[PDB]
Amino acid sequence: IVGGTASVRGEWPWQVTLHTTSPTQRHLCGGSIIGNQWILTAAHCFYGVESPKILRVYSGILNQSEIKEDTSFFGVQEIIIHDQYKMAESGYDIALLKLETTVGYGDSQRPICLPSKGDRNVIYTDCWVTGWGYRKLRDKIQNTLQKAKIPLVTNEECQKRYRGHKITHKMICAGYREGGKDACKGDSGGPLSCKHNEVWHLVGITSWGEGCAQRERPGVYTNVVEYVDWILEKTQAV
Amino acid sequence: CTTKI
Ligand SMILES: COC(=O)Nc1ccc2c(c1)NC(=O)C[C@@H](C)/C=C/C[C@H](NC(=O)/C=C/c1cc(Cl)ccc1-n1cnnn1)c1nc-2c[nH]1
Repeated sequence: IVGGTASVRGEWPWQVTLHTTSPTQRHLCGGSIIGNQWILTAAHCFYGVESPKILRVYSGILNQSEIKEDTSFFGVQEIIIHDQYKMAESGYDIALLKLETTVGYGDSQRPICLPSKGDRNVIYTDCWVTGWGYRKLRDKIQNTLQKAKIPLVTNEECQKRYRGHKITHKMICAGYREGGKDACKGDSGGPLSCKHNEVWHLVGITSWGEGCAQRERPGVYTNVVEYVDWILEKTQAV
Repeated sequence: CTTKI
C-alpha cells in the first residue's frame, strides 16, 4: 500500500495473508474471508501454482511477524479460478479458495458482506484498500497491515486513464487524480472495502495498475458486484 | 448481509 498508515488489530477481520511454501515460505497475495470455508482473491495469484498443497491461509493477522512455523493456518482443499480468466489486464481476475477446515468466526476473523445486486447503483464514498504490499515500486513486504482510503473512479474516467486497455464494467477503479495512495506489489487479491449504511461490503479485489499511486493511473480492481452469481454458483453448489 | 454464503 502506497501512502497508507498502520491498521489497528481487528480493523479488517476479513483480510487474510495467503502464503506459498514453495520453494520457501513467503507471503503471496491478500484475500478476503467471504464464508466459513471460503476466501475470495485474485486469479493471477495462482500463476505457476500447480497444487493447492503449497498454500497456507492465515487469518487474524495484523503483523507478518505473528507467522512462524508454530502459527495455525488453513490448508487449501481447492483453487477455483474463473473459466474466462486469461490475465489481470483482461478482467475475470477472480478466484475462490475452498479451505480444508472451517474458520471459527470471532472479533479477529469474520466475513465481509458481498455487494447486493441492488447496491450496483449505490455510490460508495468510504472505500479502503488494505494489504502488506510495497510502499513504492522497489520496496519490500510490510510487517503491519496498511490501509489507505481511496475514492472510486467512474468507468469513463478510468478508461481515459488507460488508453490502449479495455476497461470493462467488470472492473472498478480507484485513486486520486494526483496519485499518492494506491495498492502496490504484494497487495493483489486483497480487498477494496467500502462502508455503506454502517455495513462493510467487498466492492473490489486488488488486481492491477500502471505503476503504483501514479498521477492519473487509478488502481484497477475486480468489480465484485458483477461476480456475485459466479461466487454463489461455486460456494452454493448442490 | 443481504447476500448469504
Ligand atoms: C517475502 O515475501 C514477498 O516479498 N512476497 C511478495 C512480494 C511481492 C509480490 C508477491 C509476493 N506476489 C507475487 O509475486 C505473486 C504473483 C503471482 C503476483 C503478481 C502481481 C502482484 N501485483 C500486486 O500485488 C499489485 C499490483 C497493483 C495493483 C493495483 Cl490496484 C495498483 C497497482 C499495482 N501495481 C503496479 N505495479 N505494481 N503494483 C504482485 N505481487 C508481488 C509482486 N507483484
